[PDB]
Amino acid sequence: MTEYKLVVVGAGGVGKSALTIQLIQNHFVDEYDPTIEDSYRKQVVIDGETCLLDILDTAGQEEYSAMRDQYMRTGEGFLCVFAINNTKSFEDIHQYREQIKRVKDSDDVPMVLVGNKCDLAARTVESRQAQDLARSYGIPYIETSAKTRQGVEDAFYTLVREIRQH
Ligand SMILES: Nc1nc2c(ncn2[C@@H]2O[C@H](COP(=O)(O)OP(=O)(O)NP(=O)(O)O)[C@@H](O)[C@H]2O)c(=O)[nH]1
Ligand SMILES: [Mg+2]
Repeated sequence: MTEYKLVVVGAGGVGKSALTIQLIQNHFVDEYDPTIEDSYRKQVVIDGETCLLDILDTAGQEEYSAMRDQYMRTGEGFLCVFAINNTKSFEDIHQYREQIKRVKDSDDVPMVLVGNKCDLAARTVESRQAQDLARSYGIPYIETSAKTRQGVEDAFYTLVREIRQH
């Protein structure tokens, strides 16, 4: 069946794993558990199309400066996640987008910008801010909460539809 190779990238601690686990297992993991490299495969029906989502959960930590290219090279779509309460993670977004363009030798690659942790009150990254950025990249912006599950499916299905239009 149709398969979609998705990759979730972004700074450590932003909630990459929590988003992915909400999707696949429907439940919030509120604990410290740094990722090295995790892979998830689930069968789903998106807009009537039966398909297999092959998801690669990456490590936010520096030291995996090498195995970064390898996964960015085979991935068809990327969820670039930052945390709305972490300015640094938001700024690092540019850096991840560039590595993806470099590795795939392409300016337009299926991508979605994801502002996670929208359930928190202490917001340091305004929404219009992220929206302008997304607008200049020519990509969609979606705020999520792996905590309450808001916008989680939205984020993933949208990425899929972007790959579909590519
Ligand atoms: N309040 C709130 N906390 C969240 C949310 N998403 C993740 N977290 C919390 O943030 C911490 C890190 O989340 P995790 O998913 O492990 O982050 P990561 O980006 O995958 N880290 P790493 O890159 O090291 O693998 C956890 O304690 C988790 O519960 C969210 O939407 N809201
Ligand atoms: Mg993780």
